Formats: sequence, C-alpha cells, structure tokens
Amino acid sequence: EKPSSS
Amino acid sequence: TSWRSEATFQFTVERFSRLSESVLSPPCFVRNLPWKIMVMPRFQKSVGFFLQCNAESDSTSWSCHAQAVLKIINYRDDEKSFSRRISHLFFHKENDWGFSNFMAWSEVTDPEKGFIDDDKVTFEVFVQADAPHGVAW
Repeated sequence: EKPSSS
Repeated sequence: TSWRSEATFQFTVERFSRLSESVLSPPCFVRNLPWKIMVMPRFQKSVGFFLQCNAESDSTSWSCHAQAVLKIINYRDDEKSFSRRISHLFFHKENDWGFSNFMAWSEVTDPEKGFIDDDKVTFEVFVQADAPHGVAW
C-alpha cells in the first residue's frame, strides 16, 4: 500500500 | 508536556461496522501541535487510516516533519496488531497522511480475528515529530 493524504 | 517530541495515543471507534463518515479523535499534543487520528471507510471494502496535524489552524506558514507508526490494535494478541509506518512533511496543504487502504474492511470487522469487540476498533499512533517551522517563531 502506498501512503497518501485522505 | 505538550512540547514533547513524541507520544503514543489511541482512539476507539464505536459502532464501527456502521461507520459511514470520516471520524476524528481528540487531539494529542506533540511539539505543541495537535495530532489526530482520522478513520474512514474507503473503496466497507477497506479501512482508511490517517494521521492529521494542526488541521484547524488558519496558518499557512507552518510545517512539521514526522515519522509515525499507525496501528490497529488486536485486543486478543498484541503481536497480531497490524501496523504500517509513515514519514511525512506535514503542512497546511498536506495536513494528514496515511493509507486509504490500511487494511481490508472484511478482516478488521471479522469477529474471529480479534481486532473488533462490541463493534469497537482501537487505532493507535506512535508519532515522532521534529521541531516545527513557522509556528513558534
């Protein structure tokens, strides 16, 4: 899973 | 004190299986800034789990770099708790960071897995933040 903002 | 450079806090989401809107935890102060846990359903399907920083402030000059461990507690066996780490430069345009697909909704809500009890799921964040910029000049 790649992180990101909501 | 609130000027601490790190801390660990939790937020228990109730009526979890019925979650339909994004939810925010009360703030935990680190480097005197309010940090919050953000949880939301994404696509039932998956659990969105993000760390938010100083989102209510009107300032556009602040920034704070931090690393953190986002974990969903397994109440039956801690070793079974699921976590992921992040590293992010938080600022007004990117005030939260995490995973929209932190973990499968079906898994977290599975009564046999040990993450949910009485339709409650506990989220935990271990945040380690550097001194911020553009805040306390």
